[PDB]
Amino acid sequence: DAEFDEGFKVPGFLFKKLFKYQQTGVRWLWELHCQQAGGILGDEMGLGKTIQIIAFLAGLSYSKIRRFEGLGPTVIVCPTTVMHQWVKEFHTWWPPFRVAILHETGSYTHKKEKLIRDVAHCHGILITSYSYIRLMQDDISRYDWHYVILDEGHKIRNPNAAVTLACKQFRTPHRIILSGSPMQNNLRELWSLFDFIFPGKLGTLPVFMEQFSVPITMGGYSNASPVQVKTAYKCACVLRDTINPYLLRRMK
Amino acid sequence: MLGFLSARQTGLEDPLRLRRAESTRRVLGLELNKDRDVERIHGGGINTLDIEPVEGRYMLSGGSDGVIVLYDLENSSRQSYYTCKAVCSIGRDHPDVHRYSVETVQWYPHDTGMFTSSSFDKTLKVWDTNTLQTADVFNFEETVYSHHMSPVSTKHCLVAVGTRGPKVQLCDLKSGSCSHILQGHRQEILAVSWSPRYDYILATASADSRVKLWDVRRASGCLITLDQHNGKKSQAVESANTAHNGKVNGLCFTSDGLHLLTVGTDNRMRLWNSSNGENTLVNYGKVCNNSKKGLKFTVSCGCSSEFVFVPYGSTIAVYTVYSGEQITMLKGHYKTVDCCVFQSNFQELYSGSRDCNILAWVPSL
Amino acid sequence: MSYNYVVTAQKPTAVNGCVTGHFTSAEDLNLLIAKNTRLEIYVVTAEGLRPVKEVGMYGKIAVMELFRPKGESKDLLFILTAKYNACILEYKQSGESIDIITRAHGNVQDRIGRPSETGIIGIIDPECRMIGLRLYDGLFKVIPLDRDNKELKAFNIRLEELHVIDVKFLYGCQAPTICFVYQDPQGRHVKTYEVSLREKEFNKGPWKQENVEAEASMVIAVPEPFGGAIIIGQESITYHNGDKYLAIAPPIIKQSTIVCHNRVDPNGSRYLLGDMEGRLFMLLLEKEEVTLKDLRVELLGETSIAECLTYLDNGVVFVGSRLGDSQLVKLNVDSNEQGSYVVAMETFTNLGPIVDMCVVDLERQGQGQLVTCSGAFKEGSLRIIRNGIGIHEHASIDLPGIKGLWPLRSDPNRETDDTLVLSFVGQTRVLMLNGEEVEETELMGFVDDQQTFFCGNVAHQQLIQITSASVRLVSQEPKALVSEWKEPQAKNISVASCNSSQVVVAVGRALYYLQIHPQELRQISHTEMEHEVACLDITPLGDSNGLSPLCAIGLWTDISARILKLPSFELLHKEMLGGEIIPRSILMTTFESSHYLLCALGDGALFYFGLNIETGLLSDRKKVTLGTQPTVLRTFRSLSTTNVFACSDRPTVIYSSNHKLVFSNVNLKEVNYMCPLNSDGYPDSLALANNSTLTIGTIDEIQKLHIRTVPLYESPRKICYQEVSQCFGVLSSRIEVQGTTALRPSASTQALSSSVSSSKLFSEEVEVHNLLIIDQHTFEVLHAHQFLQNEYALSLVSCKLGKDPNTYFIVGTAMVYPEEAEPKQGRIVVFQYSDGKLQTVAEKEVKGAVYSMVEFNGKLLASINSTVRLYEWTTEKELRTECNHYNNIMALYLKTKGDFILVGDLMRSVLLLAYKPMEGNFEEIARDFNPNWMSAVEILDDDNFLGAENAFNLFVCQKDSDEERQHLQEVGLFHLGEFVNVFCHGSLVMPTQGSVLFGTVNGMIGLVTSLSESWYNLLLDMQNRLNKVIKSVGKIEHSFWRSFHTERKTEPATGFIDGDLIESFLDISRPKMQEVVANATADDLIKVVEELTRIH
DNA sequence: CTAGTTGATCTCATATCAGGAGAAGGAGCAGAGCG
Repeated sequence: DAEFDEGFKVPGFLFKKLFKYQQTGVRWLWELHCQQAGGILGDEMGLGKTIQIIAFLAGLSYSKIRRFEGLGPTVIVCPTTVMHQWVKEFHTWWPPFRVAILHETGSYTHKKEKLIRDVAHCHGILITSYSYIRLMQDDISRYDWHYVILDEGHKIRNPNAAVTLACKQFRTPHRIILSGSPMQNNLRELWSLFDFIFPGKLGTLPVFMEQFSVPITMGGYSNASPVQVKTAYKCACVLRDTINPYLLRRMK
Repeated sequence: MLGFLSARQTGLEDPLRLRRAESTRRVLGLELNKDRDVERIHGGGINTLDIEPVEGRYMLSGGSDGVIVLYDLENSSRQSYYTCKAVCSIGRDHPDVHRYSVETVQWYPHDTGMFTSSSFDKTLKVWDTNTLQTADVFNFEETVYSHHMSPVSTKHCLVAVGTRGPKVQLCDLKSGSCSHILQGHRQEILAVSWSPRYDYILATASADSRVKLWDVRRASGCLITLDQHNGKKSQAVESANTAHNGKVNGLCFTSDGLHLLTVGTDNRMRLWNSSNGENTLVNYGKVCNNSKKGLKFTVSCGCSSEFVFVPYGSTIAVYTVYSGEQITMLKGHYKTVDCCVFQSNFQELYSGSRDCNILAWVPSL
Repeated sequence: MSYNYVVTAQKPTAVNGCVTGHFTSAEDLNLLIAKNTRLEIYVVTAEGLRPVKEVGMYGKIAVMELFRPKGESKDLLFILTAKYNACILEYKQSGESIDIITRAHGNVQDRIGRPSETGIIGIIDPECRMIGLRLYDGLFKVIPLDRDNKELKAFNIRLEELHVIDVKFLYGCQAPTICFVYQDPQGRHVKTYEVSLREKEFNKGPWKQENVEAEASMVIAVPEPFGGAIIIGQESITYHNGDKYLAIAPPIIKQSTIVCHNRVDPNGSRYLLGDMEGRLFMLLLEKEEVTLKDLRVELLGETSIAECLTYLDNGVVFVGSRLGDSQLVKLNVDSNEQGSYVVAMETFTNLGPIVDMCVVDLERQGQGQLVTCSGAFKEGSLRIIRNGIGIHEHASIDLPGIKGLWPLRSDPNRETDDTLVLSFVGQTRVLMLNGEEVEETELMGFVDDQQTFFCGNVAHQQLIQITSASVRLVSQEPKALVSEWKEPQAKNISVASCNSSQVVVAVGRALYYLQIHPQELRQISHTEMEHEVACLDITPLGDSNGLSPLCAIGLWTDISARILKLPSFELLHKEMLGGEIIPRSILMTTFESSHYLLCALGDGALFYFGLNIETGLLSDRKKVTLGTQPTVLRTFRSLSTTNVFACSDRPTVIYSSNHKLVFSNVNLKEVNYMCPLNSDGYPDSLALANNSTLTIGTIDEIQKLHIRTVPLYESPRKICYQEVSQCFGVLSSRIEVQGTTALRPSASTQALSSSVSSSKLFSEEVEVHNLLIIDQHTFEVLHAHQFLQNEYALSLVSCKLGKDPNTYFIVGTAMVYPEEAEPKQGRIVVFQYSDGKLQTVAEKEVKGAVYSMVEFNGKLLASINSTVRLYEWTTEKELRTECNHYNNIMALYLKTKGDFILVGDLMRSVLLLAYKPMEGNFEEIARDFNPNWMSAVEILDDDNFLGAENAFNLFVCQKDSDEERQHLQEVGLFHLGEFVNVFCHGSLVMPTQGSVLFGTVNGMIGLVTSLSESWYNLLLDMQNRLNKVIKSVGKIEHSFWRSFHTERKTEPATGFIDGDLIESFLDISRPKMQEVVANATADDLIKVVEELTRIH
């Protein structure tokens, strides 16, 4: 079995299945787990980011690292269209995770609050939709979640939407985002995503805008004075190295 | 002393014995040396002094007049009497001189070529000692009470900055990122101090009567909040868990970093277990401070028993850290003492004060 | 940059720690002794100790404990170094080869931390579940062992008691439980914690804290039947098991504190306890049915002051002393009629703390001879150290032109060599040497008209003689010659060889093999070889039958050492030597392990190979160059083993110690021939023939350094030599208790004459200080001048001042009263030694302790507490101040060269002072502004100033190249690992420049010398490569070991060549050597390293 | 009871001159104590 520096025994019969970039991503995720910080798996689509997440969480459960004897209760907030896919992925990679879906389709056939209580009581792997986070935002956030994975976390791109507030109402240090593009329109979305994964790293959104967004866009025009473009370049460099150790993005 | 010399010479006692015992004796014999002077260059009160950590030869000094002075503390003259000459100075004519009071100044640890200084002009300037020019400036939205670089981190080179804002700014001197903020305090952060033991432990003290230990890697708030009582008065943490009954205006880790000394405007100094933030219940008596800004105080290093030199009004009160017994009061200043700094190489003390003087305390005999 | 070469003349001898266990094998009982950097592994035989290995750590061994993990066959050794290198070592013996494999290693230093006052404690759980280390205050470092680390990843547990005095792991505990005595302001308490390896924290201990004695300082974990702990304090011994609390306060242990302890039994019914006075106690636990009924302490006797002590078996105890000779004592059941059961069996020399020393060219030779103030309180002594074997001649006979020596027993009944046959040019001369009487007589059976190539006693109560023509077998008992063999062609014999059974003679190019039988000389094996014969030897080794099965030869024109099969004279092995000089001497001899073949040339070259009894194959060729003249080898069996002797213009006794061959010098002029001799009057004596006479002497020990011991029974402090008076002035100190009473007769109390200081200037246990005048021949205390009450004699200088011609002993003293921290009073007394009496010539009351004095161009340079002043000696015979210097914290060390004064300060470290004579005052030339706490200082050259820091470092300051010219630059840095007490110019022997010896607290005598830049660069490169090749015991890096180290500074060494590492270059096999010398040839570097080893 | 379909309902994106009279504050200042 592959072993990391402090001791994180990712099983050999899973770790061997990953690709080189996937193993690098698991390494990066576990570095975050040691620093007790969150990140963005900003790898574009098709590389496979769910495989990295299940591999890392499975290694964290088998390695029994500890708070919690191994991995505790984790919540995965993904669009409905992929929820069942997620459970199948777990069930084919690491069976012994008691994975459960929170949905009207579901499988619980009883009160959903009882499902949250039971799953947390077994340190299970619970999958929701963003709407359920928004609606039960007071209820679902009472059972000491150990991980929060916002798959397709660009649903958080708006720092105003009720889904953003409900998702930022979680308390764990561990916040991972699986988005093919952290930003889509402008830097509001980058700020919102970083406010999710790491509450304090980037400043308050006013500060962030006034330091980064306005200078960069002002230096994005070809009629800008030379001072403007040079300041835009410098500020872009500062934002890049500030976000370097927490956004793992790989291209094709 | 002859018994000590013989025991060192014959191997009965470890030489560590003679070092620590004689250093302790020198600290207890610490007294105002009129046989040594520091050249008076500040037109205003000295708020901060910092002797370089490597070689302990040069000292920085920041005054309320906004100037910085860089002194040589070695007796380069052959006489037994000398004046600590001012090597360099960021004076009123330096283009980068601070517009307001220099409240803190710190040598770059690991090398003497760089030092950083913060002011009430809402700037933390990084100075290249050799050229005596600013290499970087960190502007903040509100006036800085204290800054500190980790004396121990070979990995990160963050400056923890406490301003009047409720947030603690972390500025990376390695490529410049002053965006990180540690939130959880409610009033001005009057003191910040990195642990000398752990690269990433930062203790921050604020006017909201709380001291918090942070793990700047962590993304989930303060590790520990210091509590006077340790649980005797326990409340859902919204207003309780105060380190002091007033503003906490001074922080200092002990030499080994296993304890933290906090001084607050409740006229108390408390000693805390730096790992679980438990009050050690060391008494220290009454430690008079009414400072409205950060109070810079130091501890001894490399002695048999550790000491803390705390500004006590116009005097410097010397206490034993782990018993509270006040060793003495060094009385030579004419106004309130703002900062004292310890030369561990020779058990010497330098104290600045609002009387625009820096007094050297040397061991007698 | 400066270029210095440091080497160890005498390895440290003080034992800082010893443990016993089954380390070398599951069945053996080992005694492992840690001397400072040397680890000595012994095997405890029924008699004495048989050494097996001595390894050098790259580290000061701070902790050393043997432990047996589950499943291990034999004990592993845990070593922690002062620099915090931890290693677990296993002993793996593969036949002849012995190795110390490092099963794990690491560095356990916390980057910051207050090193604990009491010092490094290292304890091991009795079930080997963990190693606890207390290195720093407030932390307790844990190295788990069930988890097989190779890096010893260790974790701290925060220990809330910040001043822990001692700690042990308790026995019989489900979990690892530490029991420690700690000091808090309310007193000393014994507390227990259980260490939880999985939670990595302490848990509540089995038994609550107990408030104990004020000076409770030692904890003894008591084995499983009882469990619990015994806390030894100053006045009481208390036992805790959680509910049982026994206490005794034996008055007998109140006199001194117990500093070492040891469990005699496996169930801990008996403990040995050693105190600072050297008493040895037995603590007995009387059981009841099992619980413990009561404790008893009884005084067994007296030993050396034990640092550690170990019970081996059968009442034999190894007493490890740092201050005196270690001892191996025996515990008899009954007293010796003087109340003591302790009987010292053996004493191991310890140059204890070398507090001062002088190199005196005593015996008016050209060789220095260290005289050291060694030892301490009861163990104080003067040790005289010289690099020589010590002929110790008893008689001589002036017999010019000797060419042969052989011992003979002319009397049949006697087994003694009471006759000597000698060959000179063409004839045979016999000498009777009956008892002490020596005369020249003729013995029956020997031809006086033919030369004697060889002769000797053989079996069958027979003698045999090989002359240049024939061989004559003398029947000693019945009559004259009865068996004689003559070469058929009447060719002369060119070389001879013979042993107790057989013969091998060389005639021209042909060899004849003869076997001696009663009334018979039978030839068996014969051949005519390729070239002429040069030298031979057939001495049987490990004979066990009566015959040697092998042969060694040297041939001409194919210069090579060949081996032959004796019955057939076939060619077994060949090693080619080369050169234009034929071999002269060939010998085969056992050295402590197996058979070695020693072959030498006519130019002093000498080759030793490792020979085997089956094949006869020479392996591990190593070459050594001794002498510039031909050599011969002769074998003599000393007390211990055979010590071959090399006879040349540089006579050199060869033997092997600790399974390595070494070359001890013999310091007479020249030795052509030698032979052993044990006559009724001469036991184990030699017979050294030179060109002129035959000196008949014995050699005491052959340890390279001969160490005399002059027991003082009191701590010596200073020593200076007065040549005109033929004496040493030695400042000594003895501890008297009460008015006052000497605890024992010390040398000061037993002088020929005596005197007391009667001075008009100034008007438990106390130290009385004396000035001892010691005769430099007989080393008897000719005089003992006692100093005033409460006066500490610190410095002592011998010199002549001013212009008067008298030589004075000038003592600087200080007045010590317990109410003060620094002497405010002291005096300088000028004595003159004449007529066996010590008159006081002058005095000068000064206002501080005179820590140091040096005579300075006829003036006296003293250093009173912080002032350095120069005194003039007036015609009136009084000392008059001339100039002062005040800019010091405490000027402890003063040296001088010309007009410059090097002042070593207590903590400002050096100041180069110059006495500018035209003005009459001092001037600070330069200063080193680092805060190095000095232990000694020295001046190497006009511009190099050596200093020894109190953190076991050496540094060299150099006058630099304006105000930056006042900064001395530390151009040399080196972590010596020893606390140097004294530097002194001189060398112990008759490329390198200068020579500074130094003595240390552990007994190391080292030697510093300057190299040139060329040599320094070459040797630094080799040093780097030997680090690349030599493998250290704890896998410690040499660079890390020699790194200058202080709690506030650490730099790699610079400007210093560890001569020890270089001289290990001779102790490696040829392939490894070839690896070392990749990028000139190896033999060149042998020239260099040999020339380097000659300097010490 | 179980899906499956179908509406409602909600969340989230992307755009740049012929008044008067009184009350309250404030300022200039004369003067009186008074340390």
